[PDB]
Amino acid sequence: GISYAAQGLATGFSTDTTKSVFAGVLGGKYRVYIDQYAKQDYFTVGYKGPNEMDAGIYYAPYVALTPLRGSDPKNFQPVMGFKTRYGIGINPFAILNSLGKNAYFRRVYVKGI
Amino acid sequence: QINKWQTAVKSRKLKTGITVELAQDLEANGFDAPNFLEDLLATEMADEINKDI
Amino acid sequence: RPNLVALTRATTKLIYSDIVATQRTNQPVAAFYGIKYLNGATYAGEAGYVDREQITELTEESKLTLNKGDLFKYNNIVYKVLEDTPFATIEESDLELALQIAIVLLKVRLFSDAASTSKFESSDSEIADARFQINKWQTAVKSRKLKTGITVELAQDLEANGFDAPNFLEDLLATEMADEINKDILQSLITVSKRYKVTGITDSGFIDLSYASAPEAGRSLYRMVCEMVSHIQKESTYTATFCVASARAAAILAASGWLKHKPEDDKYLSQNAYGFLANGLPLYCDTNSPLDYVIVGVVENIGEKEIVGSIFYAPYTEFKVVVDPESLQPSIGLLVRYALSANPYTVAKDEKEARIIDGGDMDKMAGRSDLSVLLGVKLPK
Repeated sequence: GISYAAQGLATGFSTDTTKSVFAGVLGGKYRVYIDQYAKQDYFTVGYKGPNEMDAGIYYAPYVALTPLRGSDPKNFQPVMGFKTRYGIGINPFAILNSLGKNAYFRRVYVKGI
Repeated sequence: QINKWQTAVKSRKLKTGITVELAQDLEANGFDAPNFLEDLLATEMADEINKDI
Repeated sequence: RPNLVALTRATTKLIYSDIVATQRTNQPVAAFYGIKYLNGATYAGEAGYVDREQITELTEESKLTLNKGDLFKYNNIVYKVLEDTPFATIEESDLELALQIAIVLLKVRLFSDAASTSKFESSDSEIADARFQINKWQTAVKSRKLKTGITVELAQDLEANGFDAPNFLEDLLATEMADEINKDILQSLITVSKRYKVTGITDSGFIDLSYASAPEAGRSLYRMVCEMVSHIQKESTYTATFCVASARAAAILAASGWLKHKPEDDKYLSQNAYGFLANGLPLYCDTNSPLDYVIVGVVENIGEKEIVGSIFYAPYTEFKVVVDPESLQPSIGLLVRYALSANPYTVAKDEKEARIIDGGDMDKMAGRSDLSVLLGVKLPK
């Protein structure tokens, strides 16, 4: 169970599901996350150093989870919502210079499951 | 002689301080944006008033 | 970096910082902001526009079907009809002029859509849209660097001059840097400025005061320059705030009574100004460009922010001086970097185009300022 199903939540009859983070560590080596929107069936292996400049991929959460509020008088109903302004990027390896080129990650399609 | 008369107060409204995606840009420029925007908007208002005169 | 800040203070004071708008960055790129509107008069509300559409375009065949109380619009300006058949007595064939005549003779009346509060609130009428949009774009901070503080025997010379030399040389190096920067600013300004054109270019050709044309007094240029200011007033909600010209173009040419040599050096005039004109505007001079041109345009602010300009400048500090003893020569290197750009929205319909262009790409921004114009000038060399 090194890749965790959060078995204690199962044991307790879904005390949570926590379906948002890396499950655990495969082989005791790779932290494993679930692509909850996978289109076919696959895996990708990637590297991440301790240095933020050694990820190969960057996510920079400027303005995170900022709420909106309002009301629409036509039916006098509430307005509520969220916005973010994060931006992304990769080790340049020269989007046009990203496709199929970034050495930090290797993607394999899986069949036969 | 001194004359007097009464004239109705007329008005002009603007809905111009657009915020939304614009809010996000204004936030990016949040250093100045709150008051900057009101002064900018005031400026356009002043222009129309002056032109009316 | 206080040492660089001190150099910044002692170096940016030497450039034409006010012929462009100044913003600042703290990023490798500078986020610049600016304001633009594409057509100026009255309200910009939908209700306004709709009523205008619903009354008339004032065509020549319709101008006389109008009667007392009617509205019409022309070139987006709404006018009310005073008494019947406006223009019945105006023989002028150019409708725009006929309109100007009609306004003066009170056949028509400049019309205001201002109304009671109740009109607006009761009908749930539309509201004025914005006249100007505020744009943002970013460009890379670019730089120049010098190896010019030469030392070796030069150190010995500097030691001989050691009472001043340490600072003197850095100040001197900063000065030549400032000079090239100022010139760089002018190249960008020159490039972006729209070509002033009237009836096929400034009275059907670039102004020419050459021997074969009009080696007069320089008066005809002064007149044209003043008209360049008018152009700015026509096209934008600002009066010119500065002017720059070469010696042969105007800095000297207009010095026949329509140019002042800085009679006063501290009021409404920068320290870097060559002088100012009889029609105002601090006057600057390039002295380098083969063009021998004149530029008229506007820098303007909302509170502390120089939001309006054709060109925007945004320096990036954290004016670095480095001493490197190559072999026998501890020379001084000087590095200065800044963003400098034109508002890219003057060449874009919307963000999809703005997002694939660069305000720092002067091959696209050329002639697209709208906050400045340039007069090409032929001269009696």
